[PDB]
Amino acid sequence: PAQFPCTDGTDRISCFGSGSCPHFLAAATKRGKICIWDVSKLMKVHLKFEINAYDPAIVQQLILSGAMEVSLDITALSILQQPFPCLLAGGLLTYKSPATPLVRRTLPVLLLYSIKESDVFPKPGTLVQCLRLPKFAEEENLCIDSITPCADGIHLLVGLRTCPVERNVSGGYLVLYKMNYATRIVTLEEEPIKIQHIKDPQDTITSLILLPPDILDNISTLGHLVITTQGGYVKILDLSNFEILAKVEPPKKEGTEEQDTFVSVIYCSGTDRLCACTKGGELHFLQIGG
Amino acid sequence: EWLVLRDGCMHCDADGLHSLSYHPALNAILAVTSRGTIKVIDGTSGATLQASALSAKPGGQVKCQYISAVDKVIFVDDYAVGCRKDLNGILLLDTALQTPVSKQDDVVQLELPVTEAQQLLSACLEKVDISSTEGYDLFITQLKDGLKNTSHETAANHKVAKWATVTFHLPHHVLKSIASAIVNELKKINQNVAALP
Amino acid sequence: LKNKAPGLLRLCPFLEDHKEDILCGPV
Repeated sequence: PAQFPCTDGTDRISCFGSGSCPHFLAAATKRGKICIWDVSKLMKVHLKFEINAYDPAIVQQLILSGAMEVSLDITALSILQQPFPCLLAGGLLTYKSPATPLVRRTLPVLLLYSIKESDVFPKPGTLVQCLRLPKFAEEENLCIDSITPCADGIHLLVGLRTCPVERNVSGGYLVLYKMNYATRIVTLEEEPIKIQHIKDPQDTITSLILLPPDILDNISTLGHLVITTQGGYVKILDLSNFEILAKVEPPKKEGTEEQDTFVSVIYCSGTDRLCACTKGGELHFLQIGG
Repeated sequence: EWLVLRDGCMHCDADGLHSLSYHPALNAILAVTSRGTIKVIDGTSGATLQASALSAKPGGQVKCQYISAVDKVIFVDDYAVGCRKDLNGILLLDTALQTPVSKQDDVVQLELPVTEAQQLLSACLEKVDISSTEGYDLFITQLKDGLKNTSHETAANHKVAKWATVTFHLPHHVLKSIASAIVNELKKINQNVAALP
Repeated sequence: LKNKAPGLLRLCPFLEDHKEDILCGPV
């Protein structure tokens, strides 16, 4: 059966996903409660905790950014492992600050939580690392859309997007981070190893996939990344520099000239092709190599 | 400049598609429609395998993802998360996001394949006599209509036949009593048939 | 037999349907 993240069964799930250690499946609610299940084994309760937005590391990061009201909402979930695995949550903190009337400012950060229980190591459910995103994420009020570990296992990719509110519009940012394994806990580095800007609002990233390099075998390269835009332009880029290497225009809808924009893309090994879903429900197979 | 080849397209549904997921073991594309249904399409001939609704609440935003490291499929709605895997070459996606019931009298969805249903019907009509049990007539009629609807699609495509499952909407205690009676009746006769497992 | 990619003494008729794309046998 499908178990609810909480025993009440009334909270709605905000985000989910898997990272470099996908044996555990995470589910976070909008109120700040995360349940992790051991889906690799029999379906059981593996961890269950609630995120407090008033953590001392979060408080000092918000102090360094600028009663006191903080609302934290998770927008992406990932689990990073090389050394027990840890949960990486992409959170957004909204807080009232004086204008230099109070203004609600949003800041995206990354929170690291312990997963494996004790058999001064940190207890599960507590913060491990509070990574602060650079200034352009806070200036444009961006939110963490997607978190994906790279195929090498040493680098991580974060794709952002413009957070809607309940100028030059940007399509998001691609932040490539370097994994840190100096200590016994999986952590991240404060300095991003790559920053890529999407100056085109039309090129907002909606879905991404990674291509193994051995398909091309029929600074080391980090494979290829296939992304779908809002307008349906499939972009295949090298992960080393995020340069547009291959461009696929969206197809036209039948019976008209409307853009049948691609929304999501996957890789089909049997057809050996990029299978992408259109706006009208069609499926298109793109072949690589010739 | 990299070269990308286009060799056509296919039509899956007229309701639109939002998210995609591919299962590498069965070569099956799990297309997610905008109405919540999951359309399972074969990746070897262009013929669609099955359609599913996950037995979830109507209007929910179904999001499907695949993991090849653990070989598991995750379905996330606004309420709960379900995990599925391969079983005898098909995915049992009818009750993927079934909410666990709290009482014995709650109606539960029971999805079964074709060979198992045929063995159950053969045992119930030839070797098992459970006419005295509660809900026996309803289960026999449901099995009969499911098999007579499946057998028309059986002779056309084998993969679509195997992916097609019969969904019984029956109470939990009635089904439990029926299955216990089947187990007891097959155990007292010492007959090793395929309907017992 | 080579499995065909999806579109985007006499042998048995199923093998005759894919006789051109054969890759082993008959044995």
